[PDB]
Amino acid sequence: RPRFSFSIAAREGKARTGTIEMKRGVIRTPAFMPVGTAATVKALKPETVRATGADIILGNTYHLMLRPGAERIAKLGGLHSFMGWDRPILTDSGGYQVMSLKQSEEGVTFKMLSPERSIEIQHLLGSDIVMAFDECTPYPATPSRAASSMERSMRWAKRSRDAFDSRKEQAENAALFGIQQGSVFENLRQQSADALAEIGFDGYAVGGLAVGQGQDEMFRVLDFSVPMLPDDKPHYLMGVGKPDDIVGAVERGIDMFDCVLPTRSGRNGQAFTWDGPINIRNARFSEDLKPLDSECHCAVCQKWSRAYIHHLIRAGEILGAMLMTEHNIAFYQQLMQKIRDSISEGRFSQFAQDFRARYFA
Amino acid sequence: RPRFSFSIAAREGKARTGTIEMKRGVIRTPAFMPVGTAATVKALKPETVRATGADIILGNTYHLMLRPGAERIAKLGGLHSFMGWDRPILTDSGGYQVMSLKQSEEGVTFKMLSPERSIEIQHLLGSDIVMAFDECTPYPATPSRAASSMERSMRWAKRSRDAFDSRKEQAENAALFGIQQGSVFENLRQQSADALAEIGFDGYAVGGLAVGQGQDEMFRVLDFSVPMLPDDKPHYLMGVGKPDDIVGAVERGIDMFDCVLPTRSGRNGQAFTWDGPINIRNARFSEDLKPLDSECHCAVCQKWSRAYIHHLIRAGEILGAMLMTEHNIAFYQQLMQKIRDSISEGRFSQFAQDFRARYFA
Ligand SMILES: N#Cc1c[nH]c2nc(N)[nH]c(=O)c12
Ligand SMILES: N#Cc1c[nH]c2nc(N)[nH]c(=O)c12
Ligand SMILES: [Zn+2]
Ligand SMILES: [Zn+2]
Repeated sequence: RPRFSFSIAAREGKARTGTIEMKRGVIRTPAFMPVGTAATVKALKPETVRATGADIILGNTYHLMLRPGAERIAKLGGLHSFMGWDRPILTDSGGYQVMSLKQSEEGVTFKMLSPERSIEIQHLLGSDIVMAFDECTPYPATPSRAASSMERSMRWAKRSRDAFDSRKEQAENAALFGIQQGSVFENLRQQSADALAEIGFDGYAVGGLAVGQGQDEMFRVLDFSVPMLPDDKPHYLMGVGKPDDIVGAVERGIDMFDCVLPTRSGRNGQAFTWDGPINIRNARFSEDLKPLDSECHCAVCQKWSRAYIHHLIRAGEILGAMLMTEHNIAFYQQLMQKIRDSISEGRFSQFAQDFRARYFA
Repeated sequence: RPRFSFSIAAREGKARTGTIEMKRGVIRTPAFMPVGTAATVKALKPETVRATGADIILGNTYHLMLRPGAERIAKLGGLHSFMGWDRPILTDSGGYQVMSLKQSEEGVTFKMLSPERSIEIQHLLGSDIVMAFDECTPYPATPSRAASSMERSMRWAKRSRDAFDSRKEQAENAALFGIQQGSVFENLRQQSADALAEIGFDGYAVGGLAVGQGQDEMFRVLDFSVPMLPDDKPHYLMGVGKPDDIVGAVERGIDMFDCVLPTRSGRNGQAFTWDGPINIRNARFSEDLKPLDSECHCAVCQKWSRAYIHHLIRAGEILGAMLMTEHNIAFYQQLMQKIRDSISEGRFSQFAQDFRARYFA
């Protein structure tokens, strides 16, 4: 397998379906990446993660650097060996969680991260897809602040590019994605896309659209932002999102997603269904013998009832988190397969319409 | 398969190995039963429980009656269908956890349980091995109080026997075990055994020896107590225990065990090894690439290191509980297999000696 090869097999409108080939395996696109923050996709064994259909998972620079430490993981063989996931891993660069969980042109010191250290940590972890180190931009933001932040990010993008390229082992075996910023302003988004395309990356994320924008605003910004990115490279929407956001984003040209919604909200009692989300803690399920979802092919829906999972979550039992999380990730993966299949057949616009009508019924 | 058939295949000293055949399956003896308190063996899927080697699990009358309710579980198909375990289940009678978690000759009311309601709840749950309803006796206890408590228990044992026998579906499909009491006093233990043997049960537990007795005192009481029980029926030591207690108990004639040690202490960081217990949270494991135990054939030891599991537990990650608990239960089951195998070959006394020397090295 190549270091990196993205190939588009089919298109419909702005939507695309294909694959990313990497040394550690193939990623079908559009793709959903389960989030694993402390070297684990919470409450799931790696094998379970794979069984739901995931091709790739996301790991977090900020968290692992803190615990258990990047150097320590490298010493122990790298993130893949450490956690038991032998397939691709995308690592975020850290500056996102640092901002959420001392800021200068050099990077940031908190209770150090720079483009150079970020790129090195990701290397130490053995990441397959390295994210450029950026300055996330709060929402809302004034144009001047958004401009300033965007410009820094483009300078940090160039620094990321060069630190990556300097490490022969990393450059020959991993990929590097740049991140577009500019808040919701078309001109800043154009400038950022141009700057990133001039540096040149293996893939392009759309950053800064998961920090409080509602779906309408997010879509209108994607509407103009994604066509500015090179067409022949993957387009990654960071931190998005709900099933309906994912469908509308793919309709706008996005190829990759991550989100903590299905794991996090799964442990909180929220289960995804084709008929929309349900809160399994609700008393209406105490004697409901139906599976979480009527059509889901996951092991959880094959074996246990709503009523059982209701009891487990109300009791704060670990198995409840386990089963909720397995279902929800399986659901996300099945949505992704239906999007892929429907674009491959020229019926994705019909699929998106049908999905919505049911999901919001 | 019969309702109930216990057959002894081999003996060595007081030790016995054989099987219990029941409609839902075969139980190899000596047996370890994982404890599942709120319709779950904590942090494990039923299939995982089975993969470790468990033939039978224990469910709790007191807990399920409270949440989710006995009648509710019956409505939903019974405990087996509800939780996804289709093999035998032993249910405790409830009066143990009631005493630990309004006492009269009729039973007990708390913030009602009588022999009759206990036996009915266990029926509602669909239990395979029903425990008589007893009055557990605190340790230490004066002879007079122990005598009084024991006598009540024998009256409650007779009431249990008759409530069970009255329910044709239960009597034709389940088994009933009586529980010996009498604290640590040989005369009271003799009286209780005689009384239980006169009523007649399918199996005999040794109750009241897991409420603070140290191993020396527990063994001396087993020394005289187990030969008082009918030889051709299973002997069950309730709430025991550590690996070394289990070995010494089998050397004294016990056939069945339950304990929360491997699940509970597993989620707390304690891992069992043939070299004795380890606390995986200890800093000495932060970069230890060895499996939890050098010889363990469990999936956990096949796949992950001490260092990883160290990180997960320190981080309070659910996967840490999952893997710790799977290992510990697998360990207990492997101990049980080595006891069974060694008695079948007339080398159990050598095995017990060898186990100890290493375990306590
Ligand atoms: N909005 C937002 C995102 C959620 N992940 C993010 N990751 C970095 N590295 N940049 C970001 O803009 C975002
Ligand atoms: N000691 C003790 C036991 C731990 N489980 C117990 N179960 C009942 N039903 N009686 C008991 O004597 C005990
Ligand atoms: Zn499902
Ligand atoms: Zn093991």
